[PDB]
Amino acid sequence: FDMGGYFIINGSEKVLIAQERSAGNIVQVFKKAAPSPISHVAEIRSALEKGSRFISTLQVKLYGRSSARTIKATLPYIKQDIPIVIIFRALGIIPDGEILEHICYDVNDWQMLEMLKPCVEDGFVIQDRETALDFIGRRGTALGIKKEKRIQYAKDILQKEFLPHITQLEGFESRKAFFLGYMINRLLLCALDRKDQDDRDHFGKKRLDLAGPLLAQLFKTLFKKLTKDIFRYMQRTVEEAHD
Amino acid sequence: EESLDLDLERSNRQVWLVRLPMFLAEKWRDRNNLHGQELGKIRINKDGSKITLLLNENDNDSIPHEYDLELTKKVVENEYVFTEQNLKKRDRYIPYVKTIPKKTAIVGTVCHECQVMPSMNDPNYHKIVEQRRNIPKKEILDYLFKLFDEYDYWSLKGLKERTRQPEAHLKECLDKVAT
Amino acid sequence: DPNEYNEFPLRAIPKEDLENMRTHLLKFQSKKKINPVTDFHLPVRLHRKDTRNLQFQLTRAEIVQRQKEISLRRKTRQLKVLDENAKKLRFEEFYPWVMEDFDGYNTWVGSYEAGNSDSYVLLSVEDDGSFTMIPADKVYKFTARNKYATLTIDEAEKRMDKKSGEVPRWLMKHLDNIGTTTTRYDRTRRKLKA
Amino acid sequence: SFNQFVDYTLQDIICEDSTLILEQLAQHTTESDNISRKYEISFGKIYVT
Amino acid sequence: TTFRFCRDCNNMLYPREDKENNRLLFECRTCSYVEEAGSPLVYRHELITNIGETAGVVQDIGSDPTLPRSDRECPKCHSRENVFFQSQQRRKDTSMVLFFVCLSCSHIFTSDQK
Amino acid sequence: TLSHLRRTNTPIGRDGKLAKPRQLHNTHWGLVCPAETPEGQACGLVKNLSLMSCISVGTDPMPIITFLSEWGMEPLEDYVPHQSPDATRVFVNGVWHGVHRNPARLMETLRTLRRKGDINPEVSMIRDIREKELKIFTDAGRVYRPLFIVEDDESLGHKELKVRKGHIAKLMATEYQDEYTWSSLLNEGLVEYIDAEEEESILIAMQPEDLEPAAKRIRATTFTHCEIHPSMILGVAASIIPFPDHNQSPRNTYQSAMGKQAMGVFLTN
Ligand SMILES: [Zn+2]
Ligand SMILES: [Zn+2]
Repeated sequence: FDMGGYFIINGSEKVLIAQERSAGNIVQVFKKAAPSPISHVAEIRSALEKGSRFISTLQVKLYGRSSARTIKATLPYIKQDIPIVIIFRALGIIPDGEILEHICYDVNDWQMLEMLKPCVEDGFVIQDRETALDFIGRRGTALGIKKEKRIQYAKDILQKEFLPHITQLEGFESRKAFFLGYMINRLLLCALDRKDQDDRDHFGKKRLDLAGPLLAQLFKTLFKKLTKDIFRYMQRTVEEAHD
Repeated sequence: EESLDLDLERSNRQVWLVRLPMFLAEKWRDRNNLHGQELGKIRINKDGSKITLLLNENDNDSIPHEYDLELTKKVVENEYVFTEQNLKKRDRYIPYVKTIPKKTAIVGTVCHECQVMPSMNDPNYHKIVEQRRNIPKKEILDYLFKLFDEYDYWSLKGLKERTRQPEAHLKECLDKVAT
Repeated sequence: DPNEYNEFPLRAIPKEDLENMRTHLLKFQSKKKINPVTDFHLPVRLHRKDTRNLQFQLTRAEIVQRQKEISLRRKTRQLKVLDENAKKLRFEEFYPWVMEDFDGYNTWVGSYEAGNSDSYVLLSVEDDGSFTMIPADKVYKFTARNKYATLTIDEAEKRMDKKSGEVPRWLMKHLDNIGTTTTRYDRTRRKLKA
Repeated sequence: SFNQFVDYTLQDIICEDSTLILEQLAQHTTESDNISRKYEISFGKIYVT
Repeated sequence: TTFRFCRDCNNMLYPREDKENNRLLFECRTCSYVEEAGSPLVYRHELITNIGETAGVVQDIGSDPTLPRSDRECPKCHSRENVFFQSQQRRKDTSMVLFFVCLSCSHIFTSDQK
Repeated sequence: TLSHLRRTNTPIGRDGKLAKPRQLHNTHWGLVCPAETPEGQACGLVKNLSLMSCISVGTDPMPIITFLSEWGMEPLEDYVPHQSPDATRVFVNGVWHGVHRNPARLMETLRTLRRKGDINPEVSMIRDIREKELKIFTDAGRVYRPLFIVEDDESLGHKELKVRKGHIAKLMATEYQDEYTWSSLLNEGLVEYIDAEEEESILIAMQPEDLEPAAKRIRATTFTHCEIHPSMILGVAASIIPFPDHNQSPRNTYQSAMGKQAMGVFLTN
């Protein structure tokens, strides 16, 4: 009658318990308190099974309660809160009404358009993708053969690290643009109170992990430790031999 | 060698654009096939709006033969298809950025986008759906006199092969003249 | 079926022709219909170049006018592995595609699409009515650029900074009236006049 | 969960990162040439007991 | 109140005033296209709204099974079937007015009688 | 012991709020016992799964996305909002992959093909038709519980759950054989896994006849599902509580706390 999925270490029956967390890679919005300069935000967690833990947080912040109606965004490894028309142009959408079509869907509604008009006036100045990409976001490491910031370096950022889902290879900036437009759309719905505040405490937006993922995590990390020791002693064998 | 510009005669050409299911696309991207043989048949209406593909029996009925054409985009603008052949062989201008312009020819304008979809009523159709679900002290002194004559800062390591002699004998001889 | 149609079941490409062939697909991002054989001040050169200071880069007409006027390692490293085809693609698209007329009045900057480049196949009618099957390889997207006298990153940063609570609405018009950073067509016209 | 992790995701976690090479051509000029000394190590199928 | 775009180049038009002919001329900041304005209205803040209880209607709302069903009729087609549901706007002061959507007349109607 | 195998534990911090998940929520139904909580500084932290509760072990999504390509979507590369003003966005694990014109046929086709068994039944799908959206979830980490299916239409008339007396007779026969299984009932589509996320497309029936035809105690017409038995929302020690309606809830709380400290027998060896 001893049906039990446990483990036998050192002469001791031993069981592991489930852990939980919010589900990654799914939209949430918050309503931060009034006295802060931020009112409505969003977040995306990430994990891709699970190389170097693939944390890669994201947020899009909102200013004003008034005349401070602007939408800046943060990405790694950028320390500055970048306004978002810059991001659209940098990913390669120049003509303004097409950024508007990426954001909203019904052209007949307008409240989103007055919401975005100050942001377009923020983006009124920069009219080219690599000029937009030229904005620094230094945060390390040191510059290579550059002038101020390599546009190659910025595009390498946007390919490899940002948004570790839909792609990370080379060529799906339009998918990225649509994803960000959907994010902006739901943020604007939360700001304009047509749609409500989300809930953190709902169950399906959480997940439960078990021994599978736990052994996966520990096994991956100790395997990386293993692999760095494999690379060790390969440089040390300047002399013989191939043991 | 040849002209660096592009051909323009083949520009005026309507092109039909087709998407395809993966198994059908694997067969229609066979370079061992594709020599000029005719493999299907088509059937349009006078007014259009319903075009079917009558696939010939070359497929041996692992796939259907009855297919329909789904003209998603009947009118298409600004879509151009071209070819490429490698060449036969304040005012600073860089005429060579190692750009390699090719014998390129614009060879067609897309006019109609369509798609071949396996007609589900076929018995060979939806079988593909279960498939998709399943899947010497004296001489050397004259010799070294030549060596500093050959080069002033001659290497000590390079001195070894030029002597190939006892190095302790070489070390004593080196100290007597120079470094 | 009663033959009210142009029946021609497919012929195909010569295999011997098909080597050294790369046949991409082009699209323009504008609602108005564009036909370069009607628009462009031909000759038209297609080149794969970098775009750094492309506004500051000289036009081909300007180049022709100028030509006429002149006439210890530390012994340890690691290549973390990566796909050779992906690396070749990255080095190919290290520079994008650009086509433009001789004048430089209209220029187009291309970019790369990886969305659906595998599944497409070509039905191009021939003169007799033949339908050769050309399996597509890649699809590229072109946009116009510097058609409207684009600005400069440094003064752009000074406008971005809070020097003005709101930048002037006709500030670009004032800069154009000053004549700083004019259009490529205007620069080519001025160089041809000079 | 245990059976799933034993059957799969282990061959996956091997084939994800199994590649390791140190091919030493010459690491300076010549050395004539020297040869592209492919010191290659990688892991194939795994086993359980 | 809408944001027109330059028909030559799809860009956000800005208002700018004629110097002497005293007319608002929406000039493109990208290209030289210009256009006179129909109304002197430019900007509009609208600090009070009450809107959003109604829309979000698809043509097959009743295809979902979860909505309740009643027997009040549509006052155009008189069919007794119906689908009723409350406001689509959610503020802390939105009303318990109800919205009644039918399948026969495919029409939206309410139950207020003030 | 059979309690202690099925435990769950979250981290929060030191003090925390109270509307934040220290206290229970309506979402918890059918998954976690609303009584078997530990007491003392961690009440509402540890919680205990349901009886039929089962966890998601994940399945790779690329056959699904190719299937979904083949049955027709516009891939996003030629989307335009004007010419597609009302079509439904398609998601897979929070990833945009498609927008598609005809949602109803696609939804029923996916449901039928799940029922016929050509998709692993752990996969879940929601049609939030109010917002013209569609969701697909196939990761590991979801929680699900069985249901009885219902076809609305019926040659015999009004509305009925599909399973009949003959099937359960065959089950009885196989049990007293000492060749149906639960899976061998699943394959032909009489029960169906539904996750913790789907329910808002589903009306639930408490009893197999609660309104199915059209003093002791006190007790719509568009059902699609009924539970197997209302008694199976509980947990391990929660089963042992005799007549667990007929008391007050904190007494159930102390009972679940107490039962872990009982002697008797534990194994036989
Ligand atoms: Zn314009
Ligand atoms: Zn009516």
